[PDB]
Amino acid sequence: DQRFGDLVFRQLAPNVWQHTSYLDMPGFGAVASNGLIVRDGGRVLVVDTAWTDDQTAQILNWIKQEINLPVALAVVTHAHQDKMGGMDALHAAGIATYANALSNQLAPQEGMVAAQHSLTFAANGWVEPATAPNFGPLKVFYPGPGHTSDNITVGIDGTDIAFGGCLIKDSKAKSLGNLGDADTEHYAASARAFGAAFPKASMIVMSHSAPDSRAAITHTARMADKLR
Ligand SMILES: C[C@@H](O)[C@@H](C(=O)O)[C@H]1C[C@H](SCCNC=N)C(C(=O)O)=N1
Ligand SMILES: [Zn+2]
Ligand SMILES: [Zn+2]
Repeated sequence: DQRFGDLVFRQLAPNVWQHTSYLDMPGFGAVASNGLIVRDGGRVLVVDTAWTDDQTAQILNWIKQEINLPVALAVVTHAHQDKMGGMDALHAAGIATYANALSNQLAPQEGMVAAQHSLTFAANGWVEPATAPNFGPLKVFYPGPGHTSDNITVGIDGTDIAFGGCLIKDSKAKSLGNLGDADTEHYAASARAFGAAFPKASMIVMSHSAPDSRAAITHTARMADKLR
């Protein structure tokens, strides 16, 4: 792990890093939120912002120092603060941002700044290639409603890494966390769909725990089984 300001960065692969930011909440302590940084050729792709604009600006600052390649785009995985809280920092830097069309629709209602572009998805959950221009190794998949209705997931092609966001919890998790906006009926099936969408992926990255094995997916699905 590397510390940069109030943020932590961990290299997961030759071209993949995890960024970690924290938000303090009275009576619940500091909560970590993870996103991904991917170097693809002569450019950098980012998955999810940090909690805030200032923290997200630091991600860009870290990228400039450690990778020194222009950030081509960013993808945010749903309309909550830990994923889209720092959209302004991205837009201020002239970075093209992408989100589920539903996330952008929900964003103002959630007090979030919408992404500049909208992703749409086929009936099998895979992103419409026309909506995800120049995404490189990023394979975006909508597993169905779970943590939220708009939640999406990202696989990193050429690696053993898949990003489940807040949909997937680690194998040692006791709860599915914030179920405030959750679809308790479909959550389990959505978790399993994610696993099936990236079957060879052996490293599962998620929002609120260190990278885990595929057991995180199964364990999450089985916790969600008890919500039906
Ligand atoms: C405040 C929102 O951004 C919230 C959300 O996206 O629903 C964040 C924080 C909680 S963390 C709840 C328990 N996890 C503790 N590490 C959470 C989650 O459980 O996935 N996501
Ligand atoms: Zn969330
Ligand atoms: Zn979260």
